[PDB]
Amino acid sequence: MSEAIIAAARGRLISPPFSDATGDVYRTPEAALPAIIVELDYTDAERISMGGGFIASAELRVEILAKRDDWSLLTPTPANTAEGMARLAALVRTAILAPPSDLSGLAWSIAPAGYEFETERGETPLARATQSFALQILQP
Amino acid sequence: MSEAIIAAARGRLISPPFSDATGDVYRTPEAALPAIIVELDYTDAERISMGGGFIASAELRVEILAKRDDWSLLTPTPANTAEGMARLAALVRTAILAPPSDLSGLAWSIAPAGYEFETERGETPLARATQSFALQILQP
Amino acid sequence: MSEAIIAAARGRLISPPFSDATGDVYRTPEAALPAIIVELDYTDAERISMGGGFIASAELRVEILAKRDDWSLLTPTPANTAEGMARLAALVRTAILAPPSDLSGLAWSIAPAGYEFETERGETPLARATQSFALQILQP
Amino acid sequence: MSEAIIAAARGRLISPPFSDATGDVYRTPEAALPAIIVELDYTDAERISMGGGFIASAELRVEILAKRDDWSLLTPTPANTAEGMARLAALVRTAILAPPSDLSGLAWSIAPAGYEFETERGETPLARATQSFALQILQP
Amino acid sequence: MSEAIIAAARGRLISPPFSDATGDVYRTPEAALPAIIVELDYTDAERISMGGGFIASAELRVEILAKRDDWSLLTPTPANTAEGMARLAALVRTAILAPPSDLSGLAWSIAPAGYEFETERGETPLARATQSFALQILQP
Amino acid sequence: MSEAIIAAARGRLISPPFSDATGDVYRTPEAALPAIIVELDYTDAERISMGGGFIASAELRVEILAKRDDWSLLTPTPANTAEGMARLAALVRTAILAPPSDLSGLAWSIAPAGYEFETERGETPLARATQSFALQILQP
Amino acid sequence: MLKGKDGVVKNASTGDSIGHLQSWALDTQRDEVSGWGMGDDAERAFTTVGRASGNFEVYLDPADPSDDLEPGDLVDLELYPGGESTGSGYRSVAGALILSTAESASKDGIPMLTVNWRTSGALPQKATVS
Amino acid sequence: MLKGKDGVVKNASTGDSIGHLQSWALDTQRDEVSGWGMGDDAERAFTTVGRASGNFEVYLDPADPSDDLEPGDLVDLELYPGGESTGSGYRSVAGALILSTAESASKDGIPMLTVNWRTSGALPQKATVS
Amino acid sequence: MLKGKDGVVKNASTGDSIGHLQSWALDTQRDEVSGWGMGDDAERAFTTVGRASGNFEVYLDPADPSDDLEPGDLVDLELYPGGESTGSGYRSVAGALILSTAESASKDGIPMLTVNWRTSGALPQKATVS
Amino acid sequence: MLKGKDGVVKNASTGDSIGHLQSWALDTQRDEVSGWGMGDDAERAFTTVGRASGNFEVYLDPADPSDDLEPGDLVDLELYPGGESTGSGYRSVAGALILSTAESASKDGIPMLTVNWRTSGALPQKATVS
Amino acid sequence: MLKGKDGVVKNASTGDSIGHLQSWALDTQRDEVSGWGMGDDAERAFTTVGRASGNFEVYLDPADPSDDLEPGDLVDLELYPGGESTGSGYRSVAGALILSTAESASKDGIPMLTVNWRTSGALPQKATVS
Amino acid sequence: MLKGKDGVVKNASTGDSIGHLQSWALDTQRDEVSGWGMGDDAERAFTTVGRASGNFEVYLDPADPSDDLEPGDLVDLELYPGGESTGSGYRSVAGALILSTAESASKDGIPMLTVNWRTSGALPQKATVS
Repeated sequence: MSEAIIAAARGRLISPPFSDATGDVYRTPEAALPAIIVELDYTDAERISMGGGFIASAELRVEILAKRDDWSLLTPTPANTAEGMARLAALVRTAILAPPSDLSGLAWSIAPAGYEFETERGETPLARATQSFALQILQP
Repeated sequence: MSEAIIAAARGRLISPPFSDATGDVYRTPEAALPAIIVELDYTDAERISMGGGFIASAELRVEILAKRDDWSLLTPTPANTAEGMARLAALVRTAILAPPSDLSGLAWSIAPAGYEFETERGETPLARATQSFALQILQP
Repeated sequence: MSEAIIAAARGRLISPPFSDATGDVYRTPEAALPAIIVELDYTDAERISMGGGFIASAELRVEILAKRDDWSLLTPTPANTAEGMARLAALVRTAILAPPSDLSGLAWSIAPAGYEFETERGETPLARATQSFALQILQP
Repeated sequence: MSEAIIAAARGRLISPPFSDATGDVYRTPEAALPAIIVELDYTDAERISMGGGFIASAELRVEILAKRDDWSLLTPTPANTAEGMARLAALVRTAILAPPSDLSGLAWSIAPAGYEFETERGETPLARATQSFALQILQP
Repeated sequence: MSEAIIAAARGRLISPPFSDATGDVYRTPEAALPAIIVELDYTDAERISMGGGFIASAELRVEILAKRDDWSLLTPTPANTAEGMARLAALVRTAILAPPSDLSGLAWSIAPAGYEFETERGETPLARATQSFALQILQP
Repeated sequence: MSEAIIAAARGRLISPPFSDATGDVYRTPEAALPAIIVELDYTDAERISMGGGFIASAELRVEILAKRDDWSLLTPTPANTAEGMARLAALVRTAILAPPSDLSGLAWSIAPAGYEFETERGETPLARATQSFALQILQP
Repeated sequence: MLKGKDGVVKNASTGDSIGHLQSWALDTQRDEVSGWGMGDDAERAFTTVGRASGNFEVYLDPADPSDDLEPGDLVDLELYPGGESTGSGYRSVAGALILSTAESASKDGIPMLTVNWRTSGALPQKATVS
Repeated sequence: MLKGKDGVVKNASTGDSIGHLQSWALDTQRDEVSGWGMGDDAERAFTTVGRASGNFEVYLDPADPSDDLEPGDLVDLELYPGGESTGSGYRSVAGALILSTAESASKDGIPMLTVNWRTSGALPQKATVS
Repeated sequence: MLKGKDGVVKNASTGDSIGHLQSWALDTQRDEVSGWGMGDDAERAFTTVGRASGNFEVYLDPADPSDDLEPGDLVDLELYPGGESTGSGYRSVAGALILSTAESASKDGIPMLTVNWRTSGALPQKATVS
Repeated sequence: MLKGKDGVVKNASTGDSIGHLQSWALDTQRDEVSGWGMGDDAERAFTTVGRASGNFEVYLDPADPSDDLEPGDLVDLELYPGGESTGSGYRSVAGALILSTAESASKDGIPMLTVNWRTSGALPQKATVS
Repeated sequence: MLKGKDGVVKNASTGDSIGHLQSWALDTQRDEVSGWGMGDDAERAFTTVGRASGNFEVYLDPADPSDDLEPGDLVDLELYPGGESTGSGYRSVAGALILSTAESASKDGIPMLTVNWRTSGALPQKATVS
Repeated sequence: MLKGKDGVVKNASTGDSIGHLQSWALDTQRDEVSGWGMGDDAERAFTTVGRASGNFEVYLDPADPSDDLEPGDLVDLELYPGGESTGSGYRSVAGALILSTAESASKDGIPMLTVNWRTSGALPQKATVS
C-alpha cells in the first residue's frame, strides 16, 4: 500500500521545517531552499504460503536539496557537502527508521539501501542527498 | 494465447469509465485524459513433460495516464502523484489479480512484477503508472 | 545447416499468401503490405562425444509486418495490434512448430524464445511481430 | 602463437579464389567483390601444471563480404543473403575445422562460437558473414 | 557516520601541505596545483543480530590532482605519471590505512578497492589519482 | 608497489630500441614511429592472514604502436597487422614474463589477460597492440 | 497437472485447515523379500507389509490450530492435492500419529514449524470429492 | 543418439501410456564373488545372480491411469526409450513389482509422483519394434 | 507470521536476554514402536516417550551473560518467538541441560558461539504472555 | 598431456569401438596390512593383493555394439587414452567382467548408458602401440 | 562483537605467536546419559564427563615456530579471540595434545597446514587479560 | 608464504621430478587413547603410534616417469613445498608404499592420474636444503 507507507513517510518527513513535494513536474523551485521529497518507487514480487499471499520487494527513495544556513545548524563546516548532507541525512534516517511500530510494521525491513551527496553549481550552492531505504511490504 | 488473455484484460480493464487503446501509434490524445492501455508483451519458454508440452514466462504491462479530478475521486491530495497513482493502481491490481478463475487460470501466477509513477509536465499535469503483472501461460 | 533449415522455413512460411524476402537491404517496400521474413541468425557451440561431434545453440527469428484487412481475416478488432499480431503469430507458431518430422528433426527443440508486437505510424498502420524460435541443431 | 595459427588460416583460407587481406585500414575496396579476412583476435589465460605452463582462451573471427555470382555458384537463390552466406560459410567452416592435424593441433578445440549474415545496401548488394571459431592454444 | 569518518579522513589527509576541498561544485581551481579531495560515497546495507543492528558496505574515494615539482619531491622521473601518482598514493594509502585504532575502528576493514592514474593535458600537466578504500561501518 | 613494478617494466621494456613514454597527455608523436608504453593500471584487494596482510588483483597493460620496417625485421608480410603485432608481442611477452626472479616475484602470477591488434589509417600505417598481463602483488 | 498452490490439508476431526503452508509430502512403502537358489539365474521377490509417512511445513502460528498439534497425538488428516473443488481427489489418512515437530528461525526469516507423521493401523485411501 | 523427449512408457497389460512424464531410469546388476589364495597376485571373480530396478516420475494425475498404480501391484511394463516409431528398441520387463510410490508438492510447483519398481522372477528383455 | 527479527531468548533464572543472536531452533520428538503379524496388510504403531532439544547461535560476547553458560549447566530457558509483546506466545523449557558449546572464527568474520541443549525430566510448555 | 577428446575404447575380441562416449575411468588398488608392537613409534605396512575396476558412459545406441554388452559378460577391453596413433600407449585388460549397466533419461536430455566393469584373474597391462 | 581479524594464538611455553593464521576453532562437550521407566512421559538426563578439541589453519612456514609443532607433542596454548588488548578475554588450555597435522597445496594456491588438538587431563579455562 | 606454483616432488632413488603436477598433499596422524574413572571431571588422553599418508595428481604422461610408478611399489619420495632453491625446506619420506593409482578422463578434459601413498616403517623427516 504505497499511499499508506507514503502517508507514514509524509508524516515522518514533514517535521523538518519546510514543505515536501513529491512528483510535481512543473515545479522546480529555488525559493524553497531546504527541499525534501519522498518516493515509494517500485515493488517486485513473490508468492506467500499455499492457498494465498503475496510479498513485495520495495525501495523508498528520499532526496534532499539544500543551501546556506540550512546546512549550518550547529557544527562548523556543514558548507562542506559531505558534512552537511550527512548531518541532515542521519537524522532523516532515524526519522524513517524510527522505533514506532506502525511506521516499522508496514515496512518490515527498513535498511539503508544507498546513500549519496551531489553537487550542482547555483549562486547559492545546491546539494542533492539520496537515502534509499528498502522496505518489504506484504501485498494487501 | 495472447488474444484471450488480452481479451480477459480487455474485459477486466474496460471497467474504469474511459476507453482503452492498445498499440495505436498514430494516436497520442490529450482529450482522453484518464488513460488505460494493456500490453501482453513477451513470452520466453521451456518444455513440458516427456512426449509434449510447452510453457511460457510472460509479462503483462498495464499503463495509466491521468490528470486533475480523475485523481481526486475521494481522498484528499491525489494530485500528489504518488497517492493518485497508487489509488488507481491498487484497484487495478485487484481487477486483474481478481478471484475469478477464468481470469486466473490462463494466467496461472499473477504476481506484480513492478510498479512505477512518472511525471510529464503538461498544462494539465499528466502522470504515467506502470503495473507489470507476470503471468505464466501454458502454450496451447 | 542454415540453408536447409531456412529452406524448411521457406517452405513452412511461404503458405501465407504473400512473398517472403530475407536480407534484402535495398528493399523496403510498402506495396507488399502483409510481410514475412525468416532469419536463421546465430549458432553458438559445444562438443559431442569423445572422438567427434558438435552441437549448436541456434535462434530463428520470424518477423511479420502488416496493415488493414490482413489483420481482419475473421474476428473483430484485429486492428488492435495485439489481437492482430497474435492472430497471425499463433498460426505461424504452429506452422514452424508443426508435427512433421523433417521440420522438427533438423531443428530438435522448437521452443518459442520470445514474442513481440510493435507499432510504426504509417498512413496505413504498420505493425511488427517477432517470433523467436530456438532450435538446437547438430553441426553436420 | 598467432602468426602460426594465422599462417595456418592463411593457407586454409587462401583457397577461395580471391585475395585475403587482414587489418588493412586504408584498404576498403569494392573491386575485390568476393572478400575474405581472418583475425586471431584476443587470448585470455590460466596456469598449467605446477612448475610451469600456460594456456589461453582464444577467438578466431572469419569474415566474408560478397556480391552477385559469387553467391550463385550452383544452387538457385543464393542472392538470398541467408542461403548465400551459409553456402560459403559451411565450406569455410570445414576448411578451418578440417581433419588435418597440424591445423587442429595448435588450435585444440575448433568450435564455432558464432555465426552471422549482414546486409549493406550497395548497387551491387554486399553481405557480411562472420564465423567465430574458438581455439584454445597452449601458450608456447 | 559519514561526518565522523570524513572527519577522520579530514584529519588524516590534511597533512599534505595543501587544502582539501570536497564537493565544491563552483570551485575548479588551477592555483591549488597539488589537490586532494576525500569522498565517503555510498553505503549499502544488511541486518545485524536478532533484536537489532545494521551494518553497511561503504566506499571511500580519495582523489589527487597534481603538477610539476609536487611530483618531484625526491626520486627522479616522477613527471612520469605512474611514478608520480604512485609516489603520492602509497603514502596516502598508509595515512588512511594507518595503525591508529580510532581511524581503523569506525572503518573496520580498510582495503584498497581500486587504484588509477589519469592524464589531462594542461600547460602544466595535471594528473588524477584515485584510491578507493572500502570501509564497512556499523550503522550507529 | 607500482613504481617498483613499473620500474621493472621500465627496465624490461626499454630494450626495444625506442623510448617508452607513459602517461604523457600532451605528447602524441608520429616521429617516434615504433612506440611502447606500459601502464600499471588498477589494484583491487582482499585480506591476508589473521593479524594482518593485504593482497591485490592487478592488471598491467602494454601497448605498442608501429609503422613500416619496424614490422619488417625478418620474416615476410609483417605489414599484415596480425603477423607484425604478434611478432613484436610474443617477444615482449617473454620480456615481461621472463624467468628472472625479481621481475617474477613482485609480480607473482604473470598471465596474459588479453591480446589485441588494432588499425588506424595514417600515411604510414599505424597499428596498436595490447598485452594485458595480470600480476597479483602483495600490498607492502 | 494440478496447480499446487491451492493444496489444502485439513484435520478431519476438528474441521480446520492447518494454516499458511509451505509444502506437503506423502509416501507409501511395502517391504521386499528376495530368495534365490543354487543354480538359478534371477532372484524372485514378494512384498509383505505396508507403511506410510509424510510431513508438512507451515509458518509458525499463534492464532490458528497450527499451534495445537503435539507429538504423540492421533489425528485424522485429509489432504487435497488440488484443492476442494468438486471432482478433485483427496488423500485421506485415518489414525495418523504425529511422531515429531520442529520449530526454527533465523534473523532474516519467518519462524517455521515442520510436522512429521506416520500411519498406525491404516493405509491412506484415495477418494474423489463430490 | 535418441532424442529423449519422445520416450513412452506403457503398461502392457492395460495398454495405456503412463502420463506426462518427467524422467525414467532402469538399472541391471549382477553380484560379485571374489577369491584369492596365499601366494597369488590377483583376485579372481565371478557373477552369480541378477536383479533389475527402476523408477519414473510424473506430474500428479486424476484423469489418467497414472492415478491407478499402487505399491505391491504386479505390472507388465514396456519402455520405449526412443518412442514407438518402427525400428525403435523397446525394453520390456515382465512381472515388475512396484515397491514404493511418493507424492510431493510445494507452493511454487506442480505436484509430482515418483514410482519405484523392481523385477521379480524375470530379467528385462531387449527387443526391436516392428 | 511472526517477524522473526524480534525473537528474544532469556534465561529465566537470572533474568537476562542472551545477547546478539543469529538464530534459534527447537525440536520435539516421540519414539515409535511398530508391530505386524502374519496375515496383516498394515503395521500398527504407538508413541512411547518424549525428548526435546535445541540450539542457538550468538556473536562471541565478553560483556554479556552470553559468556557465562557452560557445558553441563542446568538452566531455565524461556524462548519468545515473536518477542515479549503482550499476547505473544512463549516456549518455556524447565531444567534445560546444556550438553555442548562451540566457538569459531575466521579471518574475515566475527567470532561465533553455538550452544546446544537438551531437556531433562521435563517437556517444553507453551504459554501465552500477558 | 594427451588431448582426451580422441580416446577410443575397443572391445578386443570383436574389434569394435564402443560408440559415442562421454567419459572413461580406470583404477588399480592393492590392499594394506599394518602391524605395530608395544614400544614401537611407527607402524610397518605391506601390500597383499590387487584388483582393478572401471566404468564408461555412452549415449544410448541401437545401431552399434554399445547395445550388445550385458551384465555378467566376460570381455577383453583395450583402452586407448590418447587414441590409436602410432606410439600411443594402450591399457589392455583381459578377462574384464561386466558387473552392472544403467540406463537413464530426462525430458531435456539424451538417453545414457553407464557400464561398470571389474577384472577377474588378471591385472591391466600397459603397452605401447606400434 | 569482536573483530576477528586480530585474533592471536600463542604457545604459552615458548612465548611465540603461531604465524599467519587463516582460522581457529574450539569446542567443549559433555556426554549424556538418559533413562526412562515403564509408565513415564519424559526421559531424564545427566552429564558425565568433559572433553575439548580444536583446530587451527596457517599458511605453511619455514621461518616461524609454525614449523616446529609435531603430532604427539604436548603444548600449552593460550588463545586470544579478540587480541591481547587489555581487558580482552583469553581462552587458555593446559596440556593440549596435538593429535594430527595436515599439509596441502595446489597449483594456484599457497601451501597450508592444519593442526588438530585435544585436551588431556584439563579443561579450557576462561580468564580476562590485564 | 611459499608461492606454491613452484613445488617439486621428486623420486629420490631415480632422481626424476614426477611431471606436470596439479596438486600435492601430506598428512601425519597419531592415535588417541582416553580414560576416565568414576568421580572424575575430565578425561585424560595419550598418543600411541603414528602413520603418514598423502596423494598427488598429475596429467597423464607417456614420456615421463610419471608413467612408471605402480601400486605396491616401494619408493623414496622427497617433496619440496617451496622448490629446490637454497634454504627451502624439504619433506622426505623413506619407504613410501604406493597403495593405489587412478586414471580418468572426460570429453572436454585432459586425462589425469592420482597416486595415493602411505608410509611403511618410517615417519616423514623435515630438513632444510643446502
